[PDB]
Amino acid sequence: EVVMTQSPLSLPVSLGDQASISCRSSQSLVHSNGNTYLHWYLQKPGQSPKLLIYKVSNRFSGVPDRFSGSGSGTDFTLKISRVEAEDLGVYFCSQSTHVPPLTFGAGTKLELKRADAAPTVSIFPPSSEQLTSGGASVVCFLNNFYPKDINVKWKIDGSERQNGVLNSWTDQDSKDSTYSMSSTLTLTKDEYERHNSYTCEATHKTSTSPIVKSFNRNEC
Amino acid sequence: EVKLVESRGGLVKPGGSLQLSCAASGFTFSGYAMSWFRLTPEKRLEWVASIYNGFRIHYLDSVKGRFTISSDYARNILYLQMSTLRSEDTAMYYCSRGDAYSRYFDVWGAGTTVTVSAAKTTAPSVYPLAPVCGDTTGSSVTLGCLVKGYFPEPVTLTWNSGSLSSGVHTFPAVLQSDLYTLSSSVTVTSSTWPSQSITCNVAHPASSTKVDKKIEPR
Repeated sequence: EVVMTQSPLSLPVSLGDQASISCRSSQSLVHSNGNTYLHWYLQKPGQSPKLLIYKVSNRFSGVPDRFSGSGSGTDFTLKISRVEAEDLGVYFCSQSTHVPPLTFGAGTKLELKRADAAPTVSIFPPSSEQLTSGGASVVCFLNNFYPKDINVKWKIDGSERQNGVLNSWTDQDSKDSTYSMSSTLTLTKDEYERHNSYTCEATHKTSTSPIVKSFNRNEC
Repeated sequence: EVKLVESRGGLVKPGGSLQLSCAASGFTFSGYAMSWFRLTPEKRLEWVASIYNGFRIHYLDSVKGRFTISSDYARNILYLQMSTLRSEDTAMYYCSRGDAYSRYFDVWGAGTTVTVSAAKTTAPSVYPLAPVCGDTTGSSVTLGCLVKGYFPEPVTLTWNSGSLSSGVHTFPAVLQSDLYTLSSSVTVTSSTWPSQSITCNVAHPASSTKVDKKIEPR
């Protein structure tokens, strides 16, 4: 069972820049026969994986010379001399020296850099239609922000709430390179009618203080 | 071209069974390591099984005794018989051709989805998300749509039948009580709504349902 560790998990770059992805194995990948079966694959959204480099440094047929691989033993590196738009996606390293099973690293997402952007936060109360069914979802959108790291906190009558929260994140926007997130706090109609103040708090590098959006139920 | 034509996937209840297959096109299986891989919901790539010239067989431990890989070298068709299916087996499966000598996989079939669940076909409930009291007088206003409790994936969501495309963010579905929930927001100039109508259109093929929800004030 060879564990493969890739660093970093996310690599923001500007088109034209050089990029380097690292991969480390829990054991040396040098086989008894002298070969090192370490490979690099790329998988784009909605597509199947594509082989880029095999046995550490052999570029597969058809792959651009901008891709090169190096390393030995337990540490390897995939380099892209000049990043192009078509190179954006997830890069996976994989070992087939100790098999079975053949194993893969968790992947590294090559993404685009852009100027920082604070999220535009909007909060929404449960709809009258949902309440009629006995449910009450409070929704919060945290839109068009950068970088992608962000934290969301829900508060009911001023106290932190953790149960019932479900989050969803979009992939980087192809037009403006920002990220967006949707957070939904689902309660029963009973619980919703039991409290009045509902708050969505966002913590993002663009602010020393959490960004806050809130509303009171008895007002609507 | 050289390729692998993948079979259609399927929906299966836990404990059930299903068979996948891939046909070679432009090449022959002999000499290659034919294998099955899968991309889990968490987005992790996993090797599942391999077979070489019909006499060398390997399996990921978690599928031994449940999955069976076989090959018809005459017709050049790879199979994956999945039995005693579990929720954890839900994923996008790929068949692939690998070099026996260098141990890499260069030819991959298109992904085939296998969903293991006890859920029954369910139409989604589409809820309008109207701005709270006080957030309707800025330069722009954001409206939303909550699509809750449907199965199976996917649904098609548009705003104003598709004419409203900019400033829209539709989020990936998440599981909630074994059913899917998705949301979408649209941001427009403050003077646009509600003088001009904004409608969330949700289509769910599986249930032949089309729901249009107008977003209205208060």
